[PDB]
Amino acid sequence: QLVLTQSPSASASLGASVKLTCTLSSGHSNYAIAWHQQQPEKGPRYLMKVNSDGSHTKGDGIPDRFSGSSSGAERYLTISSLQSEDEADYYCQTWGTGIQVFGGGTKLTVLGQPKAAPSVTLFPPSSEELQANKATLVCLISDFYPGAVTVAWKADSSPVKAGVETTTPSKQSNNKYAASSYLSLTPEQWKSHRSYSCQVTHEGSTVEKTVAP
Amino acid sequence: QVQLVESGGGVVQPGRSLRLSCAASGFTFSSYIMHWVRQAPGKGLEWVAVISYDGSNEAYADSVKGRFTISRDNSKNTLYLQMSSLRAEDTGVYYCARETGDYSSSWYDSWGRGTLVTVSSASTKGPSVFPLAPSGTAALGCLVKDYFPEPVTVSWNSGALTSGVHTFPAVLQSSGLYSLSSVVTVPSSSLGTQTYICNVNHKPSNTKVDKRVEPK
Amino acid sequence: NTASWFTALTQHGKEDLKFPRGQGVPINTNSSPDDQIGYYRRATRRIRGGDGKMKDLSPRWYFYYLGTGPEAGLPYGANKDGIIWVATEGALNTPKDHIGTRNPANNAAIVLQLPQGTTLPKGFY
Ligand SMILES: [Zn+2]
Repeated sequence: QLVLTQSPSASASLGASVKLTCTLSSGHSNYAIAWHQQQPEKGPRYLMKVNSDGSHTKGDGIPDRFSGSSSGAERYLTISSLQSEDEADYYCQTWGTGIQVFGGGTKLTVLGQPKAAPSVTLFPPSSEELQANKATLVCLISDFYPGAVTVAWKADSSPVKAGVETTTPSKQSNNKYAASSYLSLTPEQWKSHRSYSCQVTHEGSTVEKTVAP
Repeated sequence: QVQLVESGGGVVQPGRSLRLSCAASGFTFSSYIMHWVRQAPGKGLEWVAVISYDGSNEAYADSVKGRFTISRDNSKNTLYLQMSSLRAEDTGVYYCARETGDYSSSWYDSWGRGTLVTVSSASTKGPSVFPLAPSGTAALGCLVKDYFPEPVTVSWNSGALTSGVHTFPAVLQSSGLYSLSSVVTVPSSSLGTQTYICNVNHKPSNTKVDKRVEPK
Repeated sequence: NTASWFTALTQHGKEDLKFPRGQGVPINTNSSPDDQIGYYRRATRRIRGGDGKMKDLSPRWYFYYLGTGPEAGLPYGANKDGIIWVATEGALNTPKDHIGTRNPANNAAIVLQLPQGTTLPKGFY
């Protein structure tokens, strides 16, 4: 019966501000909550306790641009001067005798970040892998924003689709995205074409790296 | 600084048992109530269990009651979760968390980094490691192929080389196995003077590989 | 005319309301600890569902101090369907005649608020 409701998503522009909402189930409109931030591929971090009178207590090291407030059964987290680092899932936590309760989490996306073109590095199969009767081409793609790419492989000039494994882009420590594409070949395939290419297209523009036996 | 370090995750067959641990440092362990929290892949946080200062009191989420226990070793600064009758829906990352010392409230003020628990019939498989030889700066790497489950740690020169290292997120292949690459960008003039070894650790399989990477 | 002094609790699952022992009595500043005992009584409204068939809505539960309201004759702890007993430590097992029920003509409902304990006993407890 003690339930926290959060909307699944929210968005606002870089440098602007956003207000996230947590709602307490009936009979608990007097409860305090805590806000937690979980950045992509990271564990959570305590942000703030919000009380029902609207007052709030930040954790240590939490910037002044994070504040909390309250009205009725609703608890708010307000983030101003939004930065890229603020993209995360935000969870509200509450508690009672014998119990500990979390909201479903709100994913925040921060619009209007600067475009950045991908850096692409293509490796041929190693001598050691070929001697094991296998061959993998490794296409590494970093430092791009936004985090959507298209990867296309070519044998000589012919598109190849089979044997391709490509990751979903994920945000890195520097707030740009990285992704990987692997092409599986037999060693004989590797040696019998003139070259193999990895083509990465991002926001219109395409680059292509090429390796040869 | 307060630190919580979870260990013991891995692959466990359904119906089997697995114990997790959390090593705490940077504060007086015995002064704080400690919690376990879990997160299935792509879902939210779910409270698991709580244990009092001295282990004399405890409580459990209904979803684990009668199957999981929580325990505490104050002399060794360690929190445990004994899991039994594991089901597929127990799969996920398990987090250690410290309850505030505030007398009147039970928010968490510190979180661990998490340990992954994989409830499945698939077997643990260690990686094969291949050098990615380099062509101002050159890029050289290590290919870490065909392992299960996540995660793998890569370091370089046993940790003494850190600047310029980028370890990429793994791909999940249609075979169900993972692969990843780690690249470090170095001065070209270093190739021939400096030895570059990547050190791969796949704890779930106790695989520990060091592969030298030399110019081609 | 009679009513609970408090607004209703909405039950969200299929299971009846449950409260930790010694909790469930709504907060009320100007109340004596002798008086912190009573029952919740379930009320269920019915409307047409999405298939046009009459269905139940989520039950609402209304608090009454012990010895007042529709079940003023029930002694504390008496088992009856749709009734949940709650009491705070130190409450007196006596009818709360002086509190009685709310006359909606003269007073709006008090927003029902429950205490918020710690997950495990801590601090002084
Ligand atoms: Zn409600």
